Parts: sequence; C-alpha cells; structure tokens
Amino acid sequence: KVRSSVKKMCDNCKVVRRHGRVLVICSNVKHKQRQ
Amino acid sequence: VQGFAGYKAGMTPREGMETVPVTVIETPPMRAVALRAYEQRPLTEVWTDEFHSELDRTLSDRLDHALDIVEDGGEHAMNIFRAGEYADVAGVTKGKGTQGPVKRWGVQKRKGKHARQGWRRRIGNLGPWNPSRVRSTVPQQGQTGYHQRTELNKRLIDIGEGGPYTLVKGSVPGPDKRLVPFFRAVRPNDQ
Amino acid sequence: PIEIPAGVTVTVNGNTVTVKGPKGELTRTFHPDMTITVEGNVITVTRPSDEKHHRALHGTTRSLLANMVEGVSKGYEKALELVGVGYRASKQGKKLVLSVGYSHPVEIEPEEGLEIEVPSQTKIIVKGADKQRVGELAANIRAVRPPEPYKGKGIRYEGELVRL
Amino acid sequence: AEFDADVIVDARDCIMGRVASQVAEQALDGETVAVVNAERAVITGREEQIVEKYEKRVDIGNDNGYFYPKRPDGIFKRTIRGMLPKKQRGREAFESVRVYLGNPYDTLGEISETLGA
Amino acid sequence: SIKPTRREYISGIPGKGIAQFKMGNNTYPAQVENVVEKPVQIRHNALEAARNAANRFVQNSGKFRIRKFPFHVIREQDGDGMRAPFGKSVGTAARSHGANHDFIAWVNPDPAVEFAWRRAYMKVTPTVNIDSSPAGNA
RNA sequence: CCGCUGAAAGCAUCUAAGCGGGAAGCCCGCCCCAAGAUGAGGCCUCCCACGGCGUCAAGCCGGUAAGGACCCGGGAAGACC
RNA sequence: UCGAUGUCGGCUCGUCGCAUCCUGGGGCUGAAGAAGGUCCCAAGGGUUGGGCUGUUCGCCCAUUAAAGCGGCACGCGAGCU
RNA sequence: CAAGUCUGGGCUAAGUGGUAAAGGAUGUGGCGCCGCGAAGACAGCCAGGAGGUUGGCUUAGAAGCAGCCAUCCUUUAAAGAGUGCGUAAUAGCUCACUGGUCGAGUGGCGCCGCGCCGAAAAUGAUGCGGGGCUUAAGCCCAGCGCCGAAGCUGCGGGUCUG
Repeated sequence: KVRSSVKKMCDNCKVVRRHGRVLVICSNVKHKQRQ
Repeated sequence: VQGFAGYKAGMTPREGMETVPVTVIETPPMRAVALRAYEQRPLTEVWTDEFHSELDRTLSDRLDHALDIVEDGGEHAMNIFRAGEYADVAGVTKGKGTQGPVKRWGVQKRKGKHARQGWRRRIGNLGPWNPSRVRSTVPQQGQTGYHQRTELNKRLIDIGEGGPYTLVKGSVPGPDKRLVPFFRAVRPNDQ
Repeated sequence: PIEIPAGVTVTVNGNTVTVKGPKGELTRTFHPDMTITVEGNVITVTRPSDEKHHRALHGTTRSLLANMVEGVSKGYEKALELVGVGYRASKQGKKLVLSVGYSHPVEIEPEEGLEIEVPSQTKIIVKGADKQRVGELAANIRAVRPPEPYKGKGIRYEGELVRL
Repeated sequence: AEFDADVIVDARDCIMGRVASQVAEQALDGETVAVVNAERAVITGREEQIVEKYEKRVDIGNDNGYFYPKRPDGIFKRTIRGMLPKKQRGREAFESVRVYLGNPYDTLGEISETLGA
Repeated sequence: SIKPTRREYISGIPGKGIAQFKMGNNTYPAQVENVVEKPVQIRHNALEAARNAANRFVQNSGKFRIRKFPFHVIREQDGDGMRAPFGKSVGTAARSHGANHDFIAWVNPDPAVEFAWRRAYMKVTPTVNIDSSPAGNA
C-alpha cells in the first residue's frame, strides 16, 4: 500500500518478511500493508 | 537443399468466385546437391557430378524427402505445395538504386512557400548539439534494389504441369519476372 | 525428535533419504549442510549448528522427515468443496471433469503420485502419497476454478466462510 | 581438438577470482594453459545478485556493440582478460589461455547458464 | 551561527507571539518527559504548534510544562534583487542547544499523558529524544 | 502479485534453504544482415609436386583455362566500381 | 566563451526517461454486473484534422483507446523557416 | 601493477561496500529489567466465555462494540473502568481469568555494534577495472613483515656562501 510507513491495524495484523521486505498480513483485505 | 524453389513468371489474376490475383512461378526440379547433416564430424555439402552440361562453364522432412528424390538421381519436381497452402517466398529486390531521403524512406519534405522555391528533397536534420556528433540511426540515402527480400503467409492456390508451374495468391514476389524466388512455408499462423 | 513406524524403510545417503512403506513408496531430499539422526526404530534432529539459525533449519527437518514418515505410511487427503449452485464436478476419464460455466469444462490430471476423487459430484478431494505435492496441486485447482467471495460459490478449501 | 599439456588445468568449487588471477600469472610469464570445468567451479554466494552482475554482462548491449559471452567459456574469458593488458603480450596471452565446457582433455555453472549457457 | 541586529534596533523585544508554558498536572514523584539533542533555531510556529498539538491530543494532568521559547530572528527578500541586502524579517526561533530539558509530562501515574507527549514528539521537528527523569516514570 | 510445503517463535507465517502459480514486458521463435567474430569457421568439387641458382635458398622463372581475368556484348545491375 | 556559442515559435529528422495517457499484469473499494476510483509493476507499440493566436501555451471544433510529462545548449541556421 | 589469497580475536549473507535525511520493521550479533514450570510458566487446548453493570448528552440508538461524561458495588471459581468484528440500539466470538495434559525455560522495555524499505531518470553499463561473501572481502580491535618519492643513506662528480 503506502510503500513507506507500514504500521499494524486489526488487532492481529502481522509484520512479515518477504524479500528484506516488510509487508503486513492480516485476515481483512482492509490491511494489505505493503512497503 | 532444405526448402522449395524457382522463378518469376508473371502476375495477372482473373476468376474464382469473387476474383483473385496471383502470380505464376517457374520450376520443374533444379536437381540434388548433398544433404544437410552434422553427422560424425562436420557434414554439410558434396558434389558427385551428375550435373547439367553447362555447369562446368562455372566449375527432418523437407530436405529429407529431398533425400527421396535427391537420391532418385538429382532433380525433384516442385508442387509439394498443393491445393492452397502457405509457402513463403524470397525474391531479390529489383535494383532501384541510390535515392532520396524521400523513397529511401517516407519523409515530408520542403513544406509550401518553399516546397518549391528551387528547393525540395533532402532530409531535414541530424543531431542535437550536446548529445554529440552522429547516430548510426537515421538512415541515410540507403540504396534499394539489391536487398534480399521476402514474406510470410504466402498462400498458393494451384498448379499445373504444362511445364512445372505454380499459381500463388497475391504476387508481391518481390523482383520482376524472369527472376529468382524461393519458397518454404514456415511458421504458418493461418496454418 | 520422532519415531519411524512399521515398514518404515529409511535409507540415508548422498544427502537424500529414500523412505519406503505401504501406499507410501517415497524418496526425498534431506540436506547435506547439517546432520542426520537415523536409528533402526526412531529418528531425530542432529545439531550441526546448535544455534538459533540452522536451529530453525532442523526443527524444519524434524517436521519434514516426519513427513517422509506419516506419508510413506498412510498417504495424504485434502478435503475440497465444490460449492456452485450451477458449478458442479465429477470424475471422468483418468481425470477430473469440473464444470463452472465459461463454456468448456476442464479435464485436470494428477500425474504420477497425484490422485483425485469424486466421492460425490459436489464435494471433491485429493489424496497423494505426500502432503507437499498434494496440498500443492490441490490448491492448484482450488484457485484455478475461482472462489470469488463476492457472495458465495467457488472451489473452496474445506471449511471457509461467507461474505457480503 | 587435442594439443600439448604445457599448462594441464581444470576447475570446480574454486574461488573464481585468484583462480583466474593465477590463470593469468602463468599465462603472463608466458605459459599456454588448457583447462576445463566451467560449470563446477564457483563464485560468491547470494546466487541471485551473482547471476545479476553477470547478466549485467549479459544485456550490457549498446548500439556500438557490447556483446557479453553467455556461457561459462566467456565468464572466464572476461574475468581473465579482466586481469590482462590489451597490448600485444596481453592479447596473445589470451590466445594462449584456453578452457572448455567439461572435458576435451586429460558455483561456476549458475550465472553463465542463467544468462546464456 | 549568524543572528539578529540589536534587540531594540533590527527587531528586538517582542512577545514572540506564541502559546505559553504550562498545561498538564502536578505531582511529587514520577518525572515523565521530552528532551532533545539536535542543534537548531527551533521553528517558532512549528514548535508552538507541535506543542499545542500534544495539548490537543490530551487536555489535563501530566505536566505539559514546556521548556522552550523563540527569541531571535531570520531575514531575506524585500527591495532591488540579490546584491545589497536591506532586510526583511521572518522566523523567530530559539537555539535548541544540541540536547536539553525540553518539555515535560510530569505526574504520579498517568501513562495516558506519556503517550500523549509521545504524540507531541513524533510531532516536533528535529527527531528529538523520548525519555524519563530522576527515578524513572512509575 | 498469489499459493503449496515448513523451521527458527513445542501454537502462524509464500519462506533465508524447496517447489509452482503469473505480464502488449526480457531471452528464444518470425525476417534481415553476418567469421575483417585477425578464435579468419563447414562442406563438396576439382587441379598435382616446373625450373635452376649456398640452405632452416617459407627467394627469384614456365606453368595447370583447377580457374579466372582483361576486351568485347549485353542487363530494373548500376554515379565510378 | 566578447580574435565571438547565432537567443523565439515553426519546420524536417529524432532519441532518450518515467513519476505510463492508451496499452497488459496486478492488490484495493464505501467493488456484484458493468463501468468507475486507490496504488504497485511494466515503457511494447501507439499517442489524429482543424480552428484563432509570430507563438510554446492556451480556448474551441469533430474524432479517438490515447489523444502522456520531460530531457538533450528550453535538440537541431554550416538544414530550411 | 611492485608488495602478506599473514596470522589473531569479533561481526556481515544487504554486494552494503562502489554518497542521503525523518521514518519503519519478535533481522542479527553483545549488554540491563518484570512475571514463573512443581501458586509446574507465554502460543496450543477444555471452559464458564458471573451479576447490580442494559449508568448521562444524544436516544430517535450507548445499554463496552454510535460519540460526550463514569468507572462503583457485588453474592459468590473474578471481578475485566467488559481495548476488541458488528448492527437499530440489544442480540454471539476475543483475553485483560486459569485445570488437566504437557513440562523447562517464556513474554518484556532500555543500551547498544552491523544491516533492509523508504531513496524515479533521460547517448550505456559500473567497486577503476577484472573482481569477492568465516585468509574471499568488508567492516572493528590485535601483532607481524614486505612494498613505495628524485624523500633519507652508498657510490662519484658540480657549485656558491663562510
């Protein structure tokens, strides 16, 4: 999403690592956090 | 010789059901010449004379059935090309010569207040100041008439032997009649 | 840390481990940059690192090997839902005939090892001698025949949900 | 085909760096080397970016030219020359350094393969 | 570190028009707080804002005492071009002296505030340091 | 961009290691040159060791129509070439 | 650089580049469809006639999928204008 | 392209090295804190997922799950001023609460040293180049010797000033 400033939402939105990449995964489309 | 070939008869068209133009091509079976194979070491072309009577005036399918008639004893009639299929064909250009930026290449020249003014034909420019000097781009007056030319989806309709001859869909055989044209059929889309 | 059940034949070499038993005749890969514990009745995590890193490495190998096991012993079955009022599917030929509109339906084949079952036109599943490949192609179809949640219908990994 | 045995060399697993470097020094002094192995020798982990740099070689193609060999053959070629001097001596040396696929005589497969093996 | 003309002569003796010093509340123990460590003519307005920002996010107890104040001034463009500089004034600020006692969030136990200053923090302008004073915070 | 398989976090995770899904894009494929790519490449066909002089005579003479070339005669081949 | 580098706009020839207008691939919606909007990936090719204005730009006409931003001395006068 | 692919002890796995700021984020590696595993501990799992709580503005609906004000009592396994998905307020799940199984190390904030996102570009690419990922090499701290100026000594000659 914003590419820069990813910071958790649903009370369980996950900080995961893919390609030295910080993307956040949750169970709501409403989270798709991607830097 | 991997392929099928001959020359330029002429174009005209007539008949069909609506009406289609075509061109006729010349070729009985211009004889056998070895047979493509990088076998055992390099094997590429041999010539156990079985030739013309002039020719010492100068002295796996396709090619494979070519093994067929090649072995036969030289020549091999042409027309594998049958009832409308698609070869393709190469023809040497037609020596047009050395020309103007114009037909060498479509380019608008001398607009009007000056299209004329004892002024006309001569491409317009070459290259920005600071980028520097000259591309290998913008063609130039780039001669035409000896190019080796040819095309795709060459639909051939029919043939007959009153001499080995073919009638192909849409001439464009490139060069003029009495000239060298070769045809394969390759990577057909209208397969 | 795990056991190696009946018929569990475990060959460790090269860095592969052939693992053979019942409806489970397998031969898998098991790394050469760490360490193997294989012993006649059971088996486990060597420690050619002992440090958090390769640590993960062999905790993983624990699970993996385990796989060679349960696998080679009693295979793998993934439970697939065909939920399509209209969308429907059944066995045909040595493959799966699924139908979900579009026009053409599809013949999907589970190559050597992969087996698909049409218990009953509506629900369909996949058993394969192994969890990896199984779950894998399985989902392959499971997405292949769209699960669009707009408002229900689609292939769906057993037990999912609705929407709005 | 066949030849001498002056410099009787092969690679694999090696550090594809000073390997060439010596490749060189001998070449240099003036010793024709024949070596084989391409594939099996090696080069810096991070396999990915490794491939990277090397296709850098791969498509570094500008009008004027800029080929960049796509087989191990080249990989080495480039490196080595990379250690020589274009003037005569360099040149000829290069003629004098010759290696091949695997064996035509008595990580170093991955990026050349990747970008043009 | 160039500065103003004469504090009665260029621009000297104001009220730096701003938004005062104490909001937040009392207490004897827990020092909860904000200080920094950058060096700069702290941005009047900027600051003022930032600060009242914090205020904004909160409203009461938790000493929002704020130990800063803009008292000198910047200048530029007003006259003929670029050569001879008469003097237009703007920018009242203060020398944030590379770290120091900035603004506090002082109180017994009200983390609500702590977070709040935090807010004020992210706010501010030059990175700033988030912190605790003489005992910790509770 | 989406998955499976699964550590390190005895509970999740597409995930560093293992495997796939996916672009009018990249590589290849189509067509157009092209070893003067000095790393001059392949193949076939054909011509056979002339001379007499100091030598590692790899230097000077008839040659073989193997062949080709010049001149002439002609080409949508074309400024000349 | 003043023993000198010819400053607009146009022309003709163009060539990058991406923040991509049109394209394709994406995830997202307050997305059903459909069409929209949010952003990520990608520069392949493609990106129209007038009109008035020295103009660039611009306003308007009729189209279109589109009718892209910007670089190259705001590219081009030993090429015109 | 002249000289240790020196050896010694750390940390890097991004080619960072071969330019960047704010700001991210159980990356990695080293240092201090609060709560316990036999009130046998965090994630797993079983379960009741207590009652006066449904209190005020706005209610038309706060009755945590519109928002502005509270934040008490409690009979008893505690408590949940019930942070949390919603809907018209209500009406279910979730731990802020723990038995057995486990069973032996778990969740925390500071201090750090090294590193990835943010950090798009125009004739073509770039550590200088060839190059390198536990002597690679880089980066830190250790000792080591060898390189290298016409600079300093040997060698010999020129020269001015005293």
